[PDB]
Amino acid sequence: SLLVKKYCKMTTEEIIRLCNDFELPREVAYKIVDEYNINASRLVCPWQLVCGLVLNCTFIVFNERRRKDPRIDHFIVSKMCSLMLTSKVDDVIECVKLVKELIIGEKWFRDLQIRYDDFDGIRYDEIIFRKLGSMLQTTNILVTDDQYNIWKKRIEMDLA
DNA sequence: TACAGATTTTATGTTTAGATCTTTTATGCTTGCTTTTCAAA
Repeated sequence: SLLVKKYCKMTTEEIIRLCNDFELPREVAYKIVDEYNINASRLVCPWQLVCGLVLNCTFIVFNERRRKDPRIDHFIVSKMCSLMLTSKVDDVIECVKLVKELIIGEKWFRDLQIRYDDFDGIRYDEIIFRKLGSMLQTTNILVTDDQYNIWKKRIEMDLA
């Protein structure tokens, strides 16, 4: 288990290797590098911080693919347990929640949230009406128009 | 204007809501010594 190993040694090359197996953009990868570098002397297990950083960035960058396909959300963490050498998935989401405290309110995290238009899993135009307590907020008990359209196209493909 | 009746004026008592100051006690800061877990060899 890579999350158990205390005071371990790592370089930026391993960080780029982890960030290139998730196909993140390069600026986000160097911001992950800088975020590890400004905390590197004070982590009991730096792989905990790195795991939370890449998981929180890969939730944000592919928010549209996660919206149109939830199984990607069941893929990515299921892939990353293969890289942290852990069988249970609870420590990975614990890493996500523990790192989430340390980067919320940071300027680059907020700019990433703005430019991908992703604030805790939804766009601004939905979160403003859930914050206002609107009765007309787009609740999710039906399916969206894009999901309905791609499902209708897929079922018309498999009909003939 | 005459006068009964209503309202005001002046005068005081009853009860509650709150302000200020005094006395005693809690509380936090400082400084010097002692124990204890965790980062590193």
